[PDB]
Amino acid sequence: ATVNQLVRKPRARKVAKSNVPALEACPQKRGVCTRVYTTTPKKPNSALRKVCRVRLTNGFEVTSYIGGEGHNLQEHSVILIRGGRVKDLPGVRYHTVRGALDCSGVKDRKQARSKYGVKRPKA
Amino acid sequence: KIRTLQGRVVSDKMEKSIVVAIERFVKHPIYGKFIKRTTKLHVHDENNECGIGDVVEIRECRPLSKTKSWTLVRVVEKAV
Amino acid sequence: SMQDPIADMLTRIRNGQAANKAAVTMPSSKLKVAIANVLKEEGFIEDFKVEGDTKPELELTLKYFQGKAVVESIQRVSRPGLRIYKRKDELPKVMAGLGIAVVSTSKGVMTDRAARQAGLGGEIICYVA
Amino acid sequence: ARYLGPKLKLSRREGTDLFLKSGVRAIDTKCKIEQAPGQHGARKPRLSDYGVQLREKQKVRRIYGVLERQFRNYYKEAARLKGNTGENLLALLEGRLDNVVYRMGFGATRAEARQLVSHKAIMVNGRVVNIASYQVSPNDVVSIREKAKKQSRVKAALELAEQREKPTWLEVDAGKMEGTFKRKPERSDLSADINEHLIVELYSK
Amino acid sequence: MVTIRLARHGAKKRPFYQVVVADSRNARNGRFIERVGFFNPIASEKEEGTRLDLDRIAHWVGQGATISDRVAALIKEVNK
Amino acid sequence: ELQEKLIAVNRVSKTVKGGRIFSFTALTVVGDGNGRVGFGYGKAREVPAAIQKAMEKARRNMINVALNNGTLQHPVKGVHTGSRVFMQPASEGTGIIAGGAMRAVLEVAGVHNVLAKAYGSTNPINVVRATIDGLENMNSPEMVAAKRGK
RNA sequence: UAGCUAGUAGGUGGGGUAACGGCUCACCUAGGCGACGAUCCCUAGCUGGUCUGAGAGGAUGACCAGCCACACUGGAACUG
RNA sequence: GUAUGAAGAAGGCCUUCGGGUUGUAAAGUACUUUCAGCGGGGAGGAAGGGAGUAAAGUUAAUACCUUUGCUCAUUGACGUUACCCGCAGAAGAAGCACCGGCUAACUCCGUGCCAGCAGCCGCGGUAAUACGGAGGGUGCAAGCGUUAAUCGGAAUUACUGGGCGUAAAGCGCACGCAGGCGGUUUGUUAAGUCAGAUGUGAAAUCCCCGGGCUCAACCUGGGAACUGCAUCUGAUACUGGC
Repeated sequence: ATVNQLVRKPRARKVAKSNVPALEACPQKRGVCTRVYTTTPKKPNSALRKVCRVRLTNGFEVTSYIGGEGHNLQEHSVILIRGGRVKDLPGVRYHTVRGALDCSGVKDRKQARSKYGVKRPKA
Repeated sequence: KIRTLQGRVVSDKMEKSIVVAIERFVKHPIYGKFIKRTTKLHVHDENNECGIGDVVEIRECRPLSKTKSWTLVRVVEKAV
Repeated sequence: SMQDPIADMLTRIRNGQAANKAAVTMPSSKLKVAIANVLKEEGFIEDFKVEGDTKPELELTLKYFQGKAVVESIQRVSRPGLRIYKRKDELPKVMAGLGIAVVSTSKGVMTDRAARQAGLGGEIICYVA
Repeated sequence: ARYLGPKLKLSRREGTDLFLKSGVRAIDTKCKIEQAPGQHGARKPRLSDYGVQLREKQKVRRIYGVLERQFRNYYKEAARLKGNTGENLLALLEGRLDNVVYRMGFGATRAEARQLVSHKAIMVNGRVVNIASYQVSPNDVVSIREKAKKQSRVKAALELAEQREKPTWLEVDAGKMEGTFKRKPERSDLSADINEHLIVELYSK
Repeated sequence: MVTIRLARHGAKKRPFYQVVVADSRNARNGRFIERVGFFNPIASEKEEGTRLDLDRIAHWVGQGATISDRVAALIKEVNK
Repeated sequence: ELQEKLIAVNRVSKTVKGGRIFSFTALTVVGDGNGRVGFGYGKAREVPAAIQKAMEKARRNMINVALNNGTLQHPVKGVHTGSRVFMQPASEGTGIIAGGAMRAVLEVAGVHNVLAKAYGSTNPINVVRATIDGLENMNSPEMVAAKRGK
């Protein structure tokens, strides 16, 4: 290659770019939620998926997955969303989380209790 | 010792000054390729024995006006 | 067009020792006879000899080892589009001491070994192994 | 945190004794009568090369009872001073105070020797030491603390240590409960039946 | 003024001092002109636990520089 | 002395007009223990027979290599089409490192002191002959002593 | 992002200022700049460093040091 | 906490039921108490200054101030300090994710193309040890998992260390401005070059080698480098200028 041009314009390569740019370098963000619904999965997986539509304060509007068994969500119910891809959903690169606001407690489990925070018994 | 350069006149359109071009003529530090790298200075001269295309020798001295610090010594090729 | 007098000499050596030639010849110069006297005693050629004085020529007797050339690579590196200068320790190590670098110097054409032994540097001519 | 795993089942698992529940008996040993393979050996699969490394890594760490990040610190300390990562790594584990108390014969197990360090029953240079990770200095004196020098279990560990060979790099007196640590552990008396050609493939990367 | 002072190092409980020539202007831990050695208030088991060039101190006194009482006690700590 | 090694075993499971294959292909190295190295390859129905099919030619295949004091002293490259090898001298108490093929070819040469890397295709049956091409490229100070002068 | 500037380019003189200088007023000559990217926009304080890689390199310059700019917007002068 | 404690108990899990495994674990016994709790004793950070004593201090020997020393009253937010003693008594102190391949740990049950997982593989349509759980196990542990940003794997941006006939691409062809390269011999100047030498290259930080409280964290001495830049005095082959 012409080195007498590399001294003016170097070699350039493709840069890495986010699959979740709407969060803008935050680990989770708040949305009011405009719609809570279900959608049929990608490929022959035959398992109905739970999703919500979220518009963000920065002008983005995206779709999020409702992880953890059991929920109470509606329009204007207010939720937290984070990163993490779902491969069997159309365009769903976001996860909805329930450590904050008004989302109901997850269905209880005896293992892996960090998953959507399985809450300990208390009297 | 003081700093002195050889270069050439590229404009003589003003009376008591000449626009002089100087070069680096050196390798690029990460490519080894020669780079000419021209820079222009607005050099003082009230003698008027030189003009455009003349090869000229200049010296570093004190500022005389805004952004101007270099002055003429001699004509190097003496083509006229 | 015709661009370099040393490529016209190194090609005759490199391709001649690939084609099993006894002795190869090209136009002479002060530099060409200076490097021949290095390549001789460093054991990369078997003889060198000049012919003529007006339009002078140089003939190099090629050297062989175990049915191949005595040389494993003779590389230019210092070329018309890029010349290389090396200082007294900045001199590279060619094939861990199984080869040489050739330096012009202000004090005579020699190896990087002789340049280190003199605390000397200069411009590179070639790297030979 | 503590491992709390089994003492002898692991010795059998790699076919190599860990000086756990086995250092002082030959009869009435309680070692599960040296367990014959039964129908288990016929049903054992081959281990992977990634697993052969891990079997070595865990064995070499657990025989001394040490922390992972400290065992890795010794892998960085064995790389310098022309020490060889395959050679000084063993001597760094062997040179810990918790093993010097063991090689001076004061405890019949490494956990019974580490007990004396962790309960502040040991002193070095006449100063009380509670750090099991301590690297003992050459020509320095290790001794049992005044408030612990009457323990019959230590006199009884020494009653047995008088019947054992000592490391060349240290000495100990069974009366005084005291010994000079002469040198850092040396390859002229340090040997182990471990894969010394395999421990070099660790932490890379 | 230009003064010979102890710069605070060693962090918490066991401080360590670097003896410097510095200007008393503005910043406490500002830039320092020259270092002349180190001082340890804690036992180090070495007879060079504290090191000072008393002739270089005399050279900075030869620049008219100010002395601080803590450095006069350091000159006493090397037994003058 | 024994130096001989097994580099890789590969299970063949495809279906053909003769039925479904249940066979194994092996790759081994041996040498002469005095200055020659070589490799062998072979497929059979049982692994000990595949190892023997390979070993019997690995005991025939030879190339002489310049092995000064059982050590590498210069940087060397080796090539075979899509597979490339690069080997350099290590420091005191350091050595191999690298893929299991290079690890075996150096033991039949008596060598340990090598910093090795592979480039391009990591294919085993090419990277072995590219390593042997890199040993054709290996030089000795004892041979250069017979080249110097005249 | 392809055209930029004409207080701009060169010069001279008055006035002010710690030195120098378009800093400032008035005038004379007619330019100057861009291809090595001026003009325009986006992002960003900079450095010793921080973290990472065998290294070339990559990301990042909080806290701690060595400089900077700023403190509701903008202009201004005075005090030491 | 350390040791010892059985054809191997109570309780579980695997098990045509042979045995296996939890497990020497427990119960039993021995044996030692760190840390903790509480009571007792209690350092160092409190020096520096000040008072007396001494000094032909310097000055004009007892104003200030200085002095190697001696002797004394003094200063604690941290604080129920550090450290040690004493008292029972193993007493008060443990989770997280994973275990079919890459991937170390192994099965058994539930779910049944539904739910639920995933990086690839794809799993699951009622033997998925791939989704939930249990027993055993693996690894790490006051952490462990998850997400975000950005790096190391990456020789896939290219000197170290690639491609353009057919697998990314030689411009359809020629001409050519601006820019780059260019045979030989004898001089000359000494810019580039090479040599010698000095300054500059902060502390901290790193690397390499040491030292300090019982270690490490933390703190700190040494060695090294900062490729260069600035300047001086030489060398003189080759390029540049002549």
